[PDB]
Amino acid sequence: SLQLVKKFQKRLEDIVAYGGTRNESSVRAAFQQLLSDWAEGSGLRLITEVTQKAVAGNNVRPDGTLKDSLQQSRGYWESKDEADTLDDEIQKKLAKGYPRDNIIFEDSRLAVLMQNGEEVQRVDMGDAGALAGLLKLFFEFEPPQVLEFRKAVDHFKDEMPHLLKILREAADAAEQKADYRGERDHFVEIAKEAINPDFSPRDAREMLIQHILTGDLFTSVFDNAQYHEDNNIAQQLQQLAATFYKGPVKRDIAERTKRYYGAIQAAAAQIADHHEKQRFLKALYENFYRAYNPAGAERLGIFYTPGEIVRFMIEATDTLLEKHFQKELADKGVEILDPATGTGTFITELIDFLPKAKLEQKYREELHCNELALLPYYIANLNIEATYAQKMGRYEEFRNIVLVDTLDNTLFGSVTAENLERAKRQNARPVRVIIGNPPYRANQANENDNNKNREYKEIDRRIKATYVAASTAQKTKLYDMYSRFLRWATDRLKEDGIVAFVSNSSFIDSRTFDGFRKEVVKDFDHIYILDMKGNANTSGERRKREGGNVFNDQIKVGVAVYFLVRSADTKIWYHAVPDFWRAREKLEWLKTTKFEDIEFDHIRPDAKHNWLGQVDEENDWNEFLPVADKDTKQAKGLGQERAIFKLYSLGVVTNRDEWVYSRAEDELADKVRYFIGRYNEIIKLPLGDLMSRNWEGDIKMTRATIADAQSRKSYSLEKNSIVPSLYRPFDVLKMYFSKNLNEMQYQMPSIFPKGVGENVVIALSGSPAAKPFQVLATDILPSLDLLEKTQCLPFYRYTMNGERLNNITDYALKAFQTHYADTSISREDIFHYVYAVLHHPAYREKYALNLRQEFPRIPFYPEFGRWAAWGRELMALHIGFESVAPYPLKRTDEPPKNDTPEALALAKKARLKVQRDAAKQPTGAVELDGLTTLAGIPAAAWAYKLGNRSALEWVLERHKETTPKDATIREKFNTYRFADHKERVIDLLARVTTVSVETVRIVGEMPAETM
Amino acid sequence: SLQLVKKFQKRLEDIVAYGGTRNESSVRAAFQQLLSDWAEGSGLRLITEVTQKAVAGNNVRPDGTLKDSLQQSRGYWESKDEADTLDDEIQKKLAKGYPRDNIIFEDSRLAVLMQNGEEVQRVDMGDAGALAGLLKLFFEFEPPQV
Amino acid sequence: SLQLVKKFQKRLEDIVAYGGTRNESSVRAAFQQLLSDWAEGSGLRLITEVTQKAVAGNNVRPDGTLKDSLQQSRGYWESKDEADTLDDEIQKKLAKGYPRDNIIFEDSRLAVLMQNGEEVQRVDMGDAGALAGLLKLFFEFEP
DNA sequence: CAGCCCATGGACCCAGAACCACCCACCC
DNA sequence: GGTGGGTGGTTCTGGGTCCATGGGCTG
DNA sequence: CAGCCCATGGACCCAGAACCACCCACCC
DNA sequence: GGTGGGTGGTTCTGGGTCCATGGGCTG
Ligand SMILES: C[S@@+](CC[C@H](N)C(=O)[O-])C[C@H]1O[C@@H](n2cnc3c(N)ncnc32)[C@H](O)[C@@H]1O
Ligand SMILES: [Ca+2]
Ligand SMILES: [Ca+2]
Ligand SMILES: [Ca+2]
Repeated sequence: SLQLVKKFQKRLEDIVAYGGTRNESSVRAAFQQLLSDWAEGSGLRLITEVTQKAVAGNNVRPDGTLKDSLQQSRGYWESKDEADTLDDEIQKKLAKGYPRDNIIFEDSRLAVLMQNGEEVQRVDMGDAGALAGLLKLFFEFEPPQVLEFRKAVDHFKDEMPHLLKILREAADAAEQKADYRGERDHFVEIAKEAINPDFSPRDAREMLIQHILTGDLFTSVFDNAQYHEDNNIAQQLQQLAATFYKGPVKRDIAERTKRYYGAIQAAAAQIADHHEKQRFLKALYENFYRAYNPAGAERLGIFYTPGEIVRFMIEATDTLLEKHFQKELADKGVEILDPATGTGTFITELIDFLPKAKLEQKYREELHCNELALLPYYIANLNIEATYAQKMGRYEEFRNIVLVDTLDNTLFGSVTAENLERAKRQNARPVRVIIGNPPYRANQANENDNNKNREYKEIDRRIKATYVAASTAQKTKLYDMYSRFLRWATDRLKEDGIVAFVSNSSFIDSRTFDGFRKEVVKDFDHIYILDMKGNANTSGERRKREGGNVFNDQIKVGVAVYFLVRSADTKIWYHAVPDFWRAREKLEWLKTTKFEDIEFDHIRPDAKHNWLGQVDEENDWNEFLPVADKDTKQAKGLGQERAIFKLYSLGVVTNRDEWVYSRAEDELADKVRYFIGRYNEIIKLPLGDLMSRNWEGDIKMTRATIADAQSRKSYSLEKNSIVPSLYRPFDVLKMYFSKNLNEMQYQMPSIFPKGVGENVVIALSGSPAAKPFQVLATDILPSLDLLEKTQCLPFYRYTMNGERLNNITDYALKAFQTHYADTSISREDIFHYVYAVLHHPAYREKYALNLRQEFPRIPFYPEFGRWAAWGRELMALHIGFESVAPYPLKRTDEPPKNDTPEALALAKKARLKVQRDAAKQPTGAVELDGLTTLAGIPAAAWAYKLGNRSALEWVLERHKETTPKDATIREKFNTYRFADHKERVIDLLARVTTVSVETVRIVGEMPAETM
Repeated sequence: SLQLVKKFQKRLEDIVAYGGTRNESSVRAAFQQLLSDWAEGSGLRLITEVTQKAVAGNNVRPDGTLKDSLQQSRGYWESKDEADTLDDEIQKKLAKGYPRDNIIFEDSRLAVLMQNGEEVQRVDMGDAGALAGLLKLFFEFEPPQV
Repeated sequence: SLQLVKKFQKRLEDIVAYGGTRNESSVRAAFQQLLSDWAEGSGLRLITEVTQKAVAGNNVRPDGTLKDSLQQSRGYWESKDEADTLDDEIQKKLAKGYPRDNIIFEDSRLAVLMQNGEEVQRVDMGDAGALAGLLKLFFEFEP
């Protein structure tokens, strides 16, 4: 520190005042003591006159050397006399071979650092600032050896499958034994009451692999072999491993795994700081699952939390412990649990935070840990004990970690009687801080994956009685593992506690989490949210604002560090991180910032318990509802009718778009044919195969199929079911509209009967509108992904054995007619007028948050006929995008590069792409393929935007050569070539170009007056 | 004095644990520190290696030279590597032309204080209480005028 | 025969262990040796990266160029990285004007032989007896 | 109660692009 | 002698989807 | 036989001794 | 500005003892 620099300057004058000596033998003693006191802080020590060898060999003698604990030099020092010039003698000493890696050439007047033969800092001495800078840089230089431990970490991160194959082969060939087969069926039984109630023989094989793999690395890379001989869990498992890992077999496997473990153990031996070796502990923790069992990596959500977030989350809880309660982390009674410990970074950084006096009492019985998987548990325990050795002194077994399912520990942890009673003492403790990082998993990829987060009966029961109870959300996503951990944390916490978790930022603002907030403010006295954004399941302008991910761009969900204190009305404090920041900036503001120095802005919850997105009320929002909650649910009793349209619908959902959304008529029939057949094969498959999904995933089986499959309800093709369907904006596709395949129809056969019917619908968007609110009047069967949250308001709702019953309810007609004193306004008139107002830009501009949360209340604007006629031109030119006469574009062809058929075929590939300028501006040119370029698109045609993508861009993206995400369709049914849809794409573009310009014209005639 | 001597010990093991050498040049950093720190509070200062003259010679060079605020030498220290037998390194030293007015002859685990013409008491450096008593006298020795 | 074929595999396995790199730059050395030896043993050679010129006038560079005594070309070898669908990189190479007479488009896992313009054979390069078959055919394809 | 509607937000990854090193043909 | 061009490797950086699955309700 | 006599080669240290490295006090 | 003494590491290298302990006499 600069304090030490000042002390050295006081010793420099003392030597030339008491001794009055100007000899090198006496003017250097000051710097000797200075480096010595700085070094003892870093972890090295300065040893004088170490005779070293030079490049020539001549024994040289740098006056000092920064020796390590493995006696390796991290640097050197050559003090010369105050008088002699340094730059000349630097170049004369260096000639004899003096070191150049990290030498501080000093002369009791000027200190220079030549690092890598390179002068970096020539700080003239006698400095109250940059001299401290110099010594910091010197004592923090990276040894050439640490950058190789980094290189070897990455290689192992990529030759892990090859190494794991060896261990996999071993465990299969051990199943030939009757000692393995007998003991691996008793492991399963003891582990069908402790960690996994569905412990499979293949889960026991996974544990065996992890135990052995980490055993070889713990004894070499980390030198701690005694860990496995002491850890209760290891012993219960060697009982199962030394059944096959013995004598010859043991030697064979070990010598076959050497061409992978070798290098890591030849660079991990030349570094001697555990904090650097922790980078491999993390790497192994994650990579193993991604190279072996990604199914586990999903539900467990194995991930590492960057140190910056952890350290912030520790200092912030310490600076809140005296604020609302009255204590300090290093007090007595601050029992800090941490469910979900993973690599242990939440208790290793706590050890480093705690002072080196009370640490003993805290390490012994106040720091607690909880884990479910084996690899994380082992890594965490070893890490904590090694951090204790680096901080306090003599290794002392951490005896507070456990292997229990936290959400189920409410005979848990019975794998070892030790961990059982360890989790019993944990349960009995009065815990006060609950810090940690929960899994944010919620739902599986596709239902052919077969991976649901274990239903925690006890824990989800209180969620149902608390978070879910208040939330009236039609869909319920409050059963997320993050919210389950929150429930467990609030119930462990007795009184005066600080739950600090980092999780998905959906809790702050989601229709689903509207009631979570309501209940959470009752169980707490102060809430301190810190939105770190970084959401990536969004597109367009939104993905820009969110920016980089505070989890090293490894996840796509939003992240928010929240601290809910309970001093036992609340005060919701909030600080959104500046938008458009990248990840490395976000994780720097989280190291260089103190919690008490951020400026939180009091949020006062609204009636709907919405924290963000607070609707403004000064606006004239309340007008004429298009559909109301009770217009769709009216019991067909004319009277409660309270809006314009009555029964509205939603975009068709299928769940098997790989076997339902195609271009050609028979192309779909073929994908569906194989299905209608393989479902019928899965049907003849046993009742057990139907009950526990023991069949094949060649075809997309969603819940409906899995169920009519259990009832053995064979299917059969009805060619009538296939119907033209507008998949995306201006993209007419085909679709098997049947009850067999499509998961939810949403009263679509009541709006568009039997796929083919004649009602004209207006597609709208939903709420909250993630993508900008959009409007598409369509006459073709729609899709849920056509517009953002597609919700279709129809015009002539049909009935069963019935007919076009006008939809605009009669109440709406009367109100409109009487208001404009017309008594002649028709249903079409209203329809068209509504479309014009919806399209009106200033309408959705004034009502921004009003529209993204409830149904767009259409205002009664001064003239009716004017807007009715506006929305008439709009309607027609958007219901007939394939008749609108084209706009004259220009095809400028060219020849292929060479004459090889290979080049010609590669020049027929859909390189469909917009041609943006050096300033991201479309030039009005679309490169169709490598032989044709269409140009002349007007710039006003790029303006019309249905979502986050212009109408023209939609057509290109919906005709690009994409590879199906299914394998059975990437091999037998991928037949779409840009060659098939060549001139049809050009034809579509020409007509859509005209449509785009026309829309802008009509929408421009509309003013800025907003009723 | 007692806590200070109990830290000279720590930084002795540290020279060998970090460096890995027992050559005199490197193991002398611990005793240097101890002496200088003790002298600071008392008022004096150990200025290391101040070439001191001799009765018979061109010049000699002690490795420690307590020099007071008025540049006057009142005590010295000559280190020793473990290899040499300290006693015979003493006669070798006090023959070339080394001072005897006040000098600490220390090896690494045993130390004598030849003070003003005669040895006082020989103490081992492993014992904190012993080295304390002796260094006190190296620092509480004052000339006759005082 | 099969001995030299097995030797190639051994060499490649040492490259991905003593260096750890599975990049072709280092892996090719193994196949370079195998092709050069079977050749000398059947009256030929494997001169490496000899720039050929295409009909369109592109100076192409195959990784190999089995040439014979009067300095004429008889075959051409081209090895792609073990980290790409081979049947995709074959097209890219041929679309620069790559020779189609007798070319071994080979990735570390599969070896495809083209002659005139048709895939004559594709073998798992791991099976010793199978490669031994394909390699012999390439060295015996006479104009 | 049991099928049948109605939600609603979801722990990354991989193609280009820039660019770099090395050597070869080809202007110089 | 440079230099642009073939071959190959190494970092960045930009940028975004259909569909699972519990509640609420007819019936 | 016990208790005197007669052999007969022995699994290394080390004290200088150069000799150099650094560097301060003295001749240049 | 050299330039040797003077302290310290460093690595060669030349050179050389008293005395155990079985067997054969041996009284
Ligand atoms: C994000 S990781 C832990 C994070 C940790 N701070 C780190 O940096 O590695 C989530 C971990 O929670 C553990 N875990 C413990 N109890 C769990 C439970 N009941 N449900 C899910 N995961 C649990 C899993 O084994 C998994 O390794
Ligand atoms: Ca020096
Ligand atoms: Ca000395
Ligand atoms: Ca190649």
